[PDB]
Amino acid sequence: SLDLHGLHVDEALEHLMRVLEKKTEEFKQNGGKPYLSVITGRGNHSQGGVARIKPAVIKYLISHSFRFSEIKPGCLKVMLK
Amino acid sequence: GSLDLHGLHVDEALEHLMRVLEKKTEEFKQNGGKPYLSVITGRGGGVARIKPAVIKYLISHSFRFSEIKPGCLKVML
Amino acid sequence: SLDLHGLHVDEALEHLMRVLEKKTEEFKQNGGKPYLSVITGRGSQGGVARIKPAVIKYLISHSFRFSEIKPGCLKVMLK
Amino acid sequence: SLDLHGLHVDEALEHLMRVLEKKTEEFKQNGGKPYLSVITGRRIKPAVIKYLISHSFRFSEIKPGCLKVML
Repeated sequence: SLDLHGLHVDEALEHLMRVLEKKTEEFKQNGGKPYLSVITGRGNHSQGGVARIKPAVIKYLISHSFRFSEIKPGCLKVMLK
Repeated sequence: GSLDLHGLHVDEALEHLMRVLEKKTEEFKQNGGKPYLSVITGRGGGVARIKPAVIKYLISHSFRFSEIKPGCLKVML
Repeated sequence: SLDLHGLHVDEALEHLMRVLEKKTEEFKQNGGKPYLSVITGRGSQGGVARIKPAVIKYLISHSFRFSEIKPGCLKVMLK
Repeated sequence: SLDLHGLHVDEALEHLMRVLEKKTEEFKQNGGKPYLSVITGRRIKPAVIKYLISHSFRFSEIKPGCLKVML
């Protein structure tokens, strides 16, 4: 799993983008997983208008047309492009 | 009174939805009032559609809601 | 709304490649549209029209999801 | 419509299962729209049809590549 919990939002998101791109290239040129599991934590709200990691990640995934589902609370399975 | 997301890009729509849910929740718990946020997703695009995006967001974050009339969601705070 | 009709195949695919690359990075980072609309053109018969098949072959070789919604017009899903 | 076109069979099938689960749950809980249209597209059609039949989903074809699935 890519563990993003507890990070500043902009650094969590940078890692997410970087890693989704790496994993997608690995998926296409090699074998392996068609998904990436991501640990976000369970926090649901922004705080002072600033996304907690879960909303930041999920907003990003929805906005960028990613299919995803929950493996267990705080952990998502994200389908690669 | 009503958050109107109809016509926004999905990213901005979810950004407003998040911020307003936080704000309306903080308010409802400190001083009460209406127990819900009315969200207008549309008035009638595939992955560009606001309503499915907003639904996915709500369910992913354990928000309860009802869709009373089409394109209008009542989100429990 | 990339319009490739009537172009030489090499030029059409050059535009396709450049525009896809640009729009996808734009999408990867920014708040724009989720897909690109590509007009391949018309092509009563005289012979062979190469643009649409070339474009389709390019899209498939790079594992793009697409469909032909409006006639002569492919809706290509970005990233 | 739920758009499965262009997806690998395994991924298409999983997405269909998860989406139908949520749509059937929604109909069971709330009534309303009693179907989901599914675009199988253009390998994936037979697997979709096999799954629908195996799970007792009534369905009919709107047009080639597009199914009306009863919830």
